Order: sequence, then C-alpha cells, then structure tokens
Amino acid sequence: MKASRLYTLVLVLQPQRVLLGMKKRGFGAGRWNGFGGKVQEGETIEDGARRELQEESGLTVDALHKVGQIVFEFVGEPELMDVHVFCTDSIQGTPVESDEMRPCWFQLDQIPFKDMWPDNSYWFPLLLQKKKFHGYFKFQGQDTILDYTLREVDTV
Ligand SMILES: Nc1[nH]c(=O)nc2c1ncn2[C@H]1C[C@H](O)[C@@H](COP(=O)(O)OP(=O)(O)OP(=O)(O)O)O1
Ligand code: NA
Ligand code: NA
Repeated sequence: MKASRLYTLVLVLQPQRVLLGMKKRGFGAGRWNGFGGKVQEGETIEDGARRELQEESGLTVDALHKVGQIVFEFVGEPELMDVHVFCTDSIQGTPVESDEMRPCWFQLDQIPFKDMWPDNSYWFPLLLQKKKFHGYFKFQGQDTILDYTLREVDTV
C-alpha cells in the first residue's frame, strides 16, 4: 500500500454551537476546520490532539472522546493522512486568534459547510447525532472528491 502519517482533528461541540478555526495565511486560507495537526513521537494520539488544540486555539481540556477516523488521499501525494477525530463538550479557557488561525463559534443551524473541507458535509452530520465513523476520501486538489467511503461504526 502507501505509507500513512498520523494527524489529529478536534471538534469543540457544545449543545447549540461548534467552534471552528479559519486558516488565515498560506495555501488554503479561508477554510474553516477543526483543530489539530501531526502527532509527534512519543505521545499518544489523544495527548497529541489535546496538545494541538492548546497550541492552536488556547483551549485546554481534561479529556477528549474519540469519535472517528478518516483517511485522506490526495492526487500527486504518495503519503496518506490518517486523521483521528475527537470531540471535547467541556473546555477551559477562551479561544485565541493567532497569526495563522481565527477561531469562531457557529450555531448548529449555521454550520458553514460551503467554507469547510468538502468531506465535512458527509461525516459532520454523524458527529452531530453522536455516532462514530470511519471514512476515506480521495481528493484532486482542495475541492474535488474522486472517491470516498463512509461507514458508521460501533467502535472507532
Ligand atoms: N480533508 C480534511 N478534512 C478535515 O476536516 N480536516 C482536514 C482535512 N485535511 C486536513 N485536515 C486537518 C487535519 C489536521 O488537523 C490538519 C493538518 O495538519 P497540519 O498539516 O496543520 O499539521 P501541523 O500543524 O502539525 O503542521 P506543521 O505546521 O508543519 O507542524 O488539517
Ligand atoms: Na495544524
Ligand atoms: Na504540529
């Protein structure tokens, strides 16, 4: 197969709203996304998710809940992105804007799907229903899905 690199993604989901971060600079600026990044050597995936949430947004949490796993493949990139998806509802601190990311709350009837990664339209709804999932999405560039699979699972 291909090799994969481990990433995290954290959705701060409360009963009526979700916190997302807008990419401010670089390629892909303007898109809203959960918080996360590459897992580092030595840490568990969950601890890496907590670390990235704090580094990116300022927020801390005692614990996260794992809700999904999604593999992303990009045309022209040999390495797969293996993204472990977590959900907070409980959080310490206020979110902080950085030079790279602007955080913003959205009501759950105003989820900004058109300005999110296209895959989020498929798996976000499961997350809102408190379901767990496994997914795979192959992209041409940033906007076009060529193939995907999505399945609800009982155990992630
Ligand atoms: N199709 C997609 N759908 C989605 O919802 N999140 C995606 C995505 N593609 C990438 N991401 C998320 C996964 C992860 O949280 C982040 C990508 O990680 P980054 O490259 O930002 O990692 P790092 O911040 O560790 O990188 P460095 O700045 O080089 O350290 O974007
Ligand atoms: Na990141
Ligand atoms: Na990182």
